[PDB]
Amino acid sequence: IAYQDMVKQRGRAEVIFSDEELSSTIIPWFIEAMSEVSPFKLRPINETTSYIGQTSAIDHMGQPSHVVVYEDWQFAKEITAFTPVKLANNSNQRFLD
Amino acid sequence: ASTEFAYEDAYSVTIRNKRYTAEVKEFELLGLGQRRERVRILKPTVAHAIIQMWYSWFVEDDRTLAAARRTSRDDAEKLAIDGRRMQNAVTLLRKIEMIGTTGIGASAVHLAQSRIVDQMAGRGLIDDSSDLHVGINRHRIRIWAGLAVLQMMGLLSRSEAEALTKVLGDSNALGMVV
Amino acid sequence: GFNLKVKDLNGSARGLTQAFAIGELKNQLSVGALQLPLQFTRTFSASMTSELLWEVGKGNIDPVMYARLFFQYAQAGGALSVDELVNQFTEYHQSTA
Repeated sequence: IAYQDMVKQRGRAEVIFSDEELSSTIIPWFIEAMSEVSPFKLRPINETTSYIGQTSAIDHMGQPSHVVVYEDWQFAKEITAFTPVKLANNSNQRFLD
Repeated sequence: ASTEFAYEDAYSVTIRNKRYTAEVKEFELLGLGQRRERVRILKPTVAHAIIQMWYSWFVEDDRTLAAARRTSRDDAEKLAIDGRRMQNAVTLLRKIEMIGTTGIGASAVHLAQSRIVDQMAGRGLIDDSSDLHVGINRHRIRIWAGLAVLQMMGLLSRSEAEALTKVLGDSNALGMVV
Repeated sequence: GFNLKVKDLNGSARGLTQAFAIGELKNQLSVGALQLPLQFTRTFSASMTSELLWEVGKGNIDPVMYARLFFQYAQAGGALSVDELVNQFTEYHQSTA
């Protein structure tokens, strides 16, 4: 999908041409860059859609009249309420009571 | 990522060709004094997104269901549409009203009535307050309380809840039903 | 020096009717025949006629005296409420201590 995004905006794809070698030896670290630091951490495609359900309405035979895709979500538990306290002026440092 | 915690709202009503209006404050809804302005609320971005799922159905449907009745000349097609419109409109009312009875919602309703009746003692006879307990005004004050409690939490934008009411009023959407 | 006519209370002084105090402002007044008994031995009242000077010590940090003063502060002239007076102290005391 990222390729699609890129090619939409760029309209071309150009290379540093340091390959065939360079980016094969240096870097896979594109992988390392992706592995540790990022919040996007790598998952099996099985375990990504675990929260999604799907349900069809129907007619007599039947083909669906109404089809609804959803994410199973849980509400609550609490709603937090606080008063911020500034320890030093000009800064965002705060205790939140 | 957080929000200033304050809310103001007012329920208005006409009784015997006379209008009384009560305004209400957040700390009053939680039954305390005086008021502490310094406190804030953590925005419930998650919870809000869920109720949105409801909201976007109601409004976007009614909107498209309206433009549907214009393009539909056929009377058999039209009698179904206005059915579905009113149908889920009452479901909305049934929902909000349900919230209107809550720790806050009922505490909300009491405050309005209290301030209205105290308003009814001075301005004239109180005896007209009998009308507040009539079927419709009672359902009226309840819905309001419902939308008001939702707003005084991160759950309802005032801009979207107003546009929610327009849906509820665009279709008459009150079966009085005894 | 408040004068009132005893026959009609609601007319003379509405404010002193018990009827008012419990929240019935309607023509209806409390029904003279109803149920259950009681006797009051004691009550909670403040003192009249007292003007006192209270020293605040070297130390000694009298935990009641301050809590007593806070009340006198909110009382003897309005400063919010003695509830709102405390959570002001917490924010000061957090921002400082």
